[PDB]
Amino acid sequence: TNFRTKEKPIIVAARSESEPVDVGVGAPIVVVETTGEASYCTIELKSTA
Amino acid sequence: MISNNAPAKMVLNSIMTGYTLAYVQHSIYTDYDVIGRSFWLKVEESIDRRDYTGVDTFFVMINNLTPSTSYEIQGAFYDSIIDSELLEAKIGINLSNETNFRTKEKPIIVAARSESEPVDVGVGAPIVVVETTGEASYCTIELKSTASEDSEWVKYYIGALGPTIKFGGVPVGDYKIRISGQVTMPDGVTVDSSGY
Amino acid sequence: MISNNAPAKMVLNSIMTGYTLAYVQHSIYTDYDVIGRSFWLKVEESIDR
Repeated sequence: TNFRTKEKPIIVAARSESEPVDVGVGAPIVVVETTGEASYCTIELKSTA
Repeated sequence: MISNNAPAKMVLNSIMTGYTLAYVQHSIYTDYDVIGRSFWLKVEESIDRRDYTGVDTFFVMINNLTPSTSYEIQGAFYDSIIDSELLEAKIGINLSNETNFRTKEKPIIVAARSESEPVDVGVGAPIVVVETTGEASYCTIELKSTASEDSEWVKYYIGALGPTIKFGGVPVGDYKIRISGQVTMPDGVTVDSSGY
Repeated sequence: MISNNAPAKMVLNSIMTGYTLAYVQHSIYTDYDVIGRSFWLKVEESIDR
């Protein structure tokens, strides 16, 4: 029998974009492109400041 | 006489129902002469006889089931001596107790709308509120813009299925909405879908 | 001779693959003299027993 192991989810591309609202600036939303295999993923961020 | 007693009364351990595929668990067997397994699924009045020679697995897979439909199931184990004619006659076998169940409902979009909270300074981000009914382990919802026919079904919410669905981030415009259901059988490798 | 026939052909019921751990399901056994289970995983050319 032939099979294949799961792929580790890795961060391919990531960016944050805020929708331009007429009155001010909308809340930014981080858009991340990832590849891999996982039942569920946990993403954490650490400030570099 | 040859010690070919009737097989011991088989009891359905557990059953899982999906859209068209279903998980059925059956008890163990002890007679050495038993070589095959037979099952009787009764919908409305007619009964379908599904037979499987494999006995090494404590569970069987059932397909070709109409979603959102109730069924009655029976099963039995047959030896080499008992033929198929007696199987239709159901003579000389220990029939399992009849069990009733129902297939899962395909998640469909009942009502859908998008509302933006009115903030004092400007207009808040709109949130799409969708009313849906059906059964699914988790649901994936994609939207395709109607302004351009080349628009793709952009992902907007993936998660558990619920009658009340709220999500934002949708740009202002005209779009189509479609839903897809997904159910995974306890093996974790077999997954049932309700389509789009 | 001693009725030590070869064990019945074992069929892999189901297999699940992860990152490094994997689930493998195997069929039942009937011979009384069988005492152990062996497996052969072949990656590329080499096979691990």
